[PDB]
Amino acid sequence: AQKFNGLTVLPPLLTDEMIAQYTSALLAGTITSGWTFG
Amino acid sequence: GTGVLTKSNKKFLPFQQFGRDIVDTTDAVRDPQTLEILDITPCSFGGVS
Repeated sequence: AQKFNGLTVLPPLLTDEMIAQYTSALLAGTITSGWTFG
Repeated sequence: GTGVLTKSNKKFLPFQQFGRDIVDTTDAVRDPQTLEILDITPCSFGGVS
C-alpha cells in the first residue's frame, strides 16, 4: 500500500529550505532595518 | 490481485496464509506450495501532468 489505491500525496511547491529562506529574510530585514523594509 | 512479489522479512505463524496492514488491505501472502512468505507491493502508478 505504498500509494494505497489511487491516492497520491503531492509535495508542496515551496520546500522546507525555501520556507526557511523566507523566514531568514524576514528576520534579517526586521533585525537590521526594523519596520522600514515592509 | 495485481502486484509485485518479493522475498519477505516477515515471520508468519504457520496458520496464517496472508497478512494485512492497519487499513485492512492485503500486503503479504504465503505461497501454497513452498510456504515462503512474499510481500506484495502495488505496481507503480501515479498521476500524469
